[PDB]
Amino acid sequence: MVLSEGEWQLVLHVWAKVEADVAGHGQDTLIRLFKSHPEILEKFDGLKHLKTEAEMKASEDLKEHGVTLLTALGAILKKKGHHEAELKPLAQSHAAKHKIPIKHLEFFSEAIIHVLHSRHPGDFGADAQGAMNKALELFRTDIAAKYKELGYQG
Ligand code: HEM
Repeated sequence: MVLSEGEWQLVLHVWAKVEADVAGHGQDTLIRLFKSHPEILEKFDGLKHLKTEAEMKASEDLKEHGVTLLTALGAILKKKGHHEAELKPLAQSHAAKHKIPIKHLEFFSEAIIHVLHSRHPGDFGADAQGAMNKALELFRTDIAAKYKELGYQG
């Protein structure tokens, strides 16, 4: 699967809205993800004690995790599929002690898509929704192949 130049443009146009406030988008995304999938919070050794939305919003560690995640994802998206160099260390990091199943990356993808619908509907119409679905699917497909190269089936 590939994305066209037009699909990439839609993806990066809505991503520019995320970049206007990376930390806030990261908090919204992670809080949504952890409420929807408490098992995923267990994969973050330093965050797993957090329970209430106010406590999660107060956590500097959670905020930093959201910035790390979204900054790395933005760099990957701006590679427009030519992301082998970025995905290889990311696969390794996610295949250390806490293996991150592909399904958790899919749940993450659902969370960021929800945040985009909620925050930026004017820049997240039908065509942009389709393109973002495909961009995150491509990321997950290619990560899965890099997992396998390292001996992790995902
Ligand atoms: C459900 C989703 C995810 C979980 C549970 C998760 C979990 C983790 C964990 C446990 C590590 C630590 C490895 C270590 O301790 O050395 C890590 C590292 C990292 N992850 Fe994720 N991750 C997720 C999604 C993502 C995504 C989507 C991205 C970017 C596209 C990302 C970017 C990074 C980066 C850059 C690092 C290395 C920097 C650091 O250690 O803070 N993560 N992740």
